[PDB]
Amino acid sequence: PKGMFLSQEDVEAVSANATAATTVLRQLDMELVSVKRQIQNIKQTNSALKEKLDGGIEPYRLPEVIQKCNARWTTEEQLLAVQAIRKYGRDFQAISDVIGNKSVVQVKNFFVNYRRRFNIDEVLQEWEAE
Amino acid sequence: ARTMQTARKSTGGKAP
Amino acid sequence: PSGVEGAAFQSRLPHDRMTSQEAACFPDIISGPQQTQKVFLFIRNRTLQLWLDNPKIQLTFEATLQQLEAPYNSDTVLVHRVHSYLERHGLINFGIYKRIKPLPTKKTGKVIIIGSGVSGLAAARQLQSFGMDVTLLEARDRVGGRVATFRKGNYVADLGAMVVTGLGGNPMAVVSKQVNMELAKIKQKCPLYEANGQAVPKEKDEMVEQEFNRLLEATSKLSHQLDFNVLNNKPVSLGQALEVVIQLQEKHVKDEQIEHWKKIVKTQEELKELLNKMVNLKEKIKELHQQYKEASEVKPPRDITAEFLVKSKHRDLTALCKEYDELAETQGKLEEKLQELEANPPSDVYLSSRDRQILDWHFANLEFANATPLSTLSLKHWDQDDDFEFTGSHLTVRNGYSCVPVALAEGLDIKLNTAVRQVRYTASGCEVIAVNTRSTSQTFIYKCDAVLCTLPLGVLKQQPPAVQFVPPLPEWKTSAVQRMGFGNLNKVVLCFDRVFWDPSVNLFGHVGSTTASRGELFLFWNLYKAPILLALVAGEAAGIMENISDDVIVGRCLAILKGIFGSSAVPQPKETVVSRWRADPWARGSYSYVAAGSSGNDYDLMAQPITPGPSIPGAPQPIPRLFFAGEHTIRNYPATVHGALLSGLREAGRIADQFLGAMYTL
Ligand SMILES: Cc1cc2nc3c(=O)[nH]c(=O)nc-3n(C[C@H](O)[C@H](O)[C@H](O)COP(=O)(O)OP(=O)(O)OC[C@H]3O[C@@H](n4cnc5c(N)ncnc54)[C@H](O)[C@@H]3O)c2cc1C
Repeated sequence: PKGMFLSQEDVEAVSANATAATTVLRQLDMELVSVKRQIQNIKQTNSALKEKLDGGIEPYRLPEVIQKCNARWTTEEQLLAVQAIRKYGRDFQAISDVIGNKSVVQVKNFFVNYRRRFNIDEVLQEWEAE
Repeated sequence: ARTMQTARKSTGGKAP
Repeated sequence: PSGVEGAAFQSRLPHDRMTSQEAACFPDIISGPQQTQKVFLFIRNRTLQLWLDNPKIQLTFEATLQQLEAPYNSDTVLVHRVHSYLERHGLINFGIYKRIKPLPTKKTGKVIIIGSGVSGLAAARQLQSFGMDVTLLEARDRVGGRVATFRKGNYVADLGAMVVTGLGGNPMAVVSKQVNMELAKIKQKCPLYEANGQAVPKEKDEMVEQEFNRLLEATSKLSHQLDFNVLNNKPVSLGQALEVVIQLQEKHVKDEQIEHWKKIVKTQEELKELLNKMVNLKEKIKELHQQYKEASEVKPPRDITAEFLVKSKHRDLTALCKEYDELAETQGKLEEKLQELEANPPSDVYLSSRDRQILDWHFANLEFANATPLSTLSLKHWDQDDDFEFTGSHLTVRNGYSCVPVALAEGLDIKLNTAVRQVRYTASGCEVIAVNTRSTSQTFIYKCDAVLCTLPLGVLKQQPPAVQFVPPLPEWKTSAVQRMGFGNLNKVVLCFDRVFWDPSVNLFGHVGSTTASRGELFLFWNLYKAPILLALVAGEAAGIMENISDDVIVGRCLAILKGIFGSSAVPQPKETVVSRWRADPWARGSYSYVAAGSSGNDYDLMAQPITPGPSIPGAPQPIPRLFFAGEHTIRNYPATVHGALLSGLREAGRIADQFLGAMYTL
């Protein structure tokens, strides 16, 4: 019992002629060879990439500064902002790491309070070009 | 025929 | 089963339904009311019971009525009708009983029986039991037909029939009660042993045997479900279907490897595409971190654009350091999903040589059961008689199976060394010409009302005819003769001066190296009291090994035995015997089989009697003259002894019905 894997379609594909049996069996036998040595190909291509990535990014990580968020805007942080907007658009996340001691919300606040004075409109349309 | 087997009687295809 | 129902089942009859046969003799009952059917059926089933209880005495009609209880003993003609139908068709009072009423003083009709094979003897005894004059013509100098029992000193070994295929419903059961037979059970354990001389390990032996039966069940479903039954306008053999099913399996092993390795390339390619993204970020990181280093070179205080260039390149690098960390994270999941796949491969093959040479042995076992290459068996119908399988342990007759034909022959007119040659059957009766096998020259003429032909199917197939039918058999019969299969299987018998095998195991296998040699000495039997080992030669090997001298064969035999049990525990055999049944002029093969392009309905054509045409033109259509019995005529029990036996009981009743009339049918 345990009815063998037996489809209709498969049957005459092995009975069509005398050796249509050893036809398809040898078609698969070489198909497996084909992919099998393809694996060895990408298994070595990938081995080369794996070596180029030696060291990781360890020499290149900069200690990140852990520092408390403040409320007021030193003219410095105001000015970091205007250039962060010119380079980052509306990413508010990025603008918050650059400025360093502002969370993401008073970033938003900034866009509206100093809207007129720092001409954010021109700054941002300047960013969209690019 | 199948009936005839003593040793390792074959079952596949038989209706129990 | 138990009771009157068990009597019915031991006589191969449904206890609760009337058969097609009894519909014929009791059409009044069958078309009648449900109550009467029940009465008959009880009367029937009751009667077989008393016969089956004591089969060593005749079961007379008076006896039956005496022991029947009311309301059943009430209608006597029904009881007479039933008891007479049972007696006529050999369901009761058959075999070797003491007679109560003595055999009629002067007889009636004359029947000539060709062959004193078991089917032959079976009829002879019934016919004589019915008051007919019966003579058997037998080409051999003994009675067994294909029941052939070697005897020398204490050694005893059948080269023919060996095994009762279980007493559950077997008429052979009745014979054994009547006859001295030492019936010995066959314990089923069969160790295999590959070509080396050492056991298959239980792991391997169960994994192949199971795969074999799985392959068999497959073919059945090609046959019956998928209707795979013609291929390039020949019938499919069990052999072909077996190869197409194995080829399908061998294919499926290759899709499973292909789909799994194809899973590896789909992820080794996601890895490639990710490693590329990760080198292209170590590159951007390399250049960013540089730029940040040149921007912290400006030393503070510095104007705020310079301050933001340091701060910017810091975010931009930490952000590219986030993107690269998320990416050797994910490179971790894929790199281990890949040691995962490469760890679970699908199986490498369908079957290895060691497997396939073991699977071959189960094919040899099928080729033995059918006495033919599986390439000749009919796919649809080879197993068409499985329904009528008996129940119970198979057995051996420990004093030799021939003790049964011999016992049956007692009391009978049997002419030996009488080779029938021509059968002439005519509107007025029958002449059969036989020669004497010793001095061919002494010719014999036998005249009779009818001839019962139990000539082996292979004899009937002989080209040129070993027997001439005058007139020739009609096309419908001779066509069934070709279509039918008559195959071959032989036996090698080894007698020793000491038990060197395992005396508590009755059989064991030998595995063949080639597919071709899969039949050659593939199965051994320890069956008799004396130290005798007996080996089968089936399959394609059957016909081959006849060409090879005994010594060469007993050679390969002792060789296989030495490998198994050790070259120093295997003595020279005291006496050896090789069968050659296809060579035997009176056998011409071993037994019949459902050849490709045949069906079991050919068995039925085989058993249809022949009615010669009128002597005078316009004279009316005669009475059938030429009847047929033997294993190749009994569809539901082919190729066995009990089937031959049954066929002989059959014809004998049919003849008597045609020549003594059937009082029991009104
Ligand atoms: C090797 C082998 C092993 C077997 N093992 C088993 C087994 O274990 N169990 C089982 O149930 N069955 C077994 N059988 C099958 C069984 O032996 C037969 O099915 C049965 O004996 C055949 O009976 P039959 O009466 O139809 O033919 P036979 O018994 O052959 O009777 C026919 C008779 O006709 C005679 N004859 C032939 N030509 C002529 C002629 N021209 N003139 C006169 N007489 C002629 C023959 O010599 C023979 O005596 C085996 C068969 C073989 C070959």
